[PDB]
Amino acid sequence: TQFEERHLKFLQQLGKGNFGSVEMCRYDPLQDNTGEVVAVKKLQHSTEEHLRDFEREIEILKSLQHDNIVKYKGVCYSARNLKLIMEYLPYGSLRDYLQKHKERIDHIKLLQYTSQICKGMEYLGTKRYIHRDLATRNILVENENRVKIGDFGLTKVLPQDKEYYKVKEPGESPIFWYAPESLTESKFSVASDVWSFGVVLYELFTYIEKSKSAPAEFMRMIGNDKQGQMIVFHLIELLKNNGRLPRPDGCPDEIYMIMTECWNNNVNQRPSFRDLALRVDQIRDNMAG
Ligand SMILES: Cc1cnc(Nc2ccc(N3CCN(C)CC3)cc2)nc1Nc1cccc(S(=O)(=O)NC(C)(C)C)c1
Ligand SMILES: Cc1cnc(Nc2ccc(N3CCN(C)CC3)cc2)nc1Nc1cccc(S(=O)(=O)NC(C)(C)C)c1
Ligand SMILES: [Cl-]
Ligand SMILES: [Zn+2]
Repeated sequence: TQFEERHLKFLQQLGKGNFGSVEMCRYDPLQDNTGEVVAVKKLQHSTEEHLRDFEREIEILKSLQHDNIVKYKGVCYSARNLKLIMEYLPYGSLRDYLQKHKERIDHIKLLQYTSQICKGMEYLGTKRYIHRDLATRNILVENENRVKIGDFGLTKVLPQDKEYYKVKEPGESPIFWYAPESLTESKFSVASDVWSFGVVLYELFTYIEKSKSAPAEFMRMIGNDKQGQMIVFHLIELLKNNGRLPRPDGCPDEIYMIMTECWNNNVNQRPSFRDLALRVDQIRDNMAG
């Protein structure tokens, strides 16, 4: 569908990166506040080089149709301040949702979200797309039973002849948990996306930790703000466990085994998303029956 810039009413700013920003807006052509609340992505700097990259991102999202991938609604043109219109997911990032509503999340629920991430990611690989920044930050919550991969700003299309994508520039990327070959050789692949998911899996089973323990006790103790404090906690746990991520308290051995496998140093020795989803689904079925 088509959208007119003048009918987009600003409500709240959701996120700000170095290249773009996402705002919570109402598309109100009737001018009576009855309009639909949408998520709007815009460029921080409007240049031909930035517009070409944004157009590639829009074309990637438009080509994706899956239950665990944020819905594309349309675009907002002018000539040339291009804006991407998406559905608004009200519960925000999985990172924030887990911390705010841990009291109502159990292992059956964490596994449901895990399967959903895995399925969304396997669909991504189907189109030969590399996410490059899979995080609990960009996995968003529609409701208590559905999560979606909500940002594709760093998504690359794999060359037909190669199984990796080499980024020939360091850049100011929000990527933190680099796979060994992405840091050393700048190579991004499905295997590096699998590395990124292992960390996501670890975080999920960390936020669930019963009450007042290690993740809650840390966030209390610190005398600063948010977002960057969560990596500080993980860096401490990593430092306490000889450089390798520990098994979160209460985490089943089966899920830790999956974490471990995703963190294999060798590219070709990491599990696939399809098999990961199938494995997670078996664990969930055994918990129920
Ligand atoms: C496409 C989309 C749909 N719904 C929502 N919902 C949303 C997201 C974040 C919040 N947070 C913002 C921060 N905090 C104060 C709590 C609420 C709330 C709702 N967000 C969407 N996109 C999005 C919003 C913020 C951040 C991200 S992002 O993926 O981290 N990437 C950039 C834009 C920051 C670079 C993506
Ligand atoms: C953004 C960033 C930039 N440089 C480095 N360098 C780095 C960090 C730790 C090591 N370690 C790994 C563990 N080992 C026991 C000692 C050296 C080596 C290089 N790390 C960064 N992030 C990061 C921090 C902690 C862990 C991880 S990671 O996701 O485990 N991936 C790496 C270490 C294989 C790259 C990534
Ligand atoms: Cl400590
Ligand atoms: Zn610029």
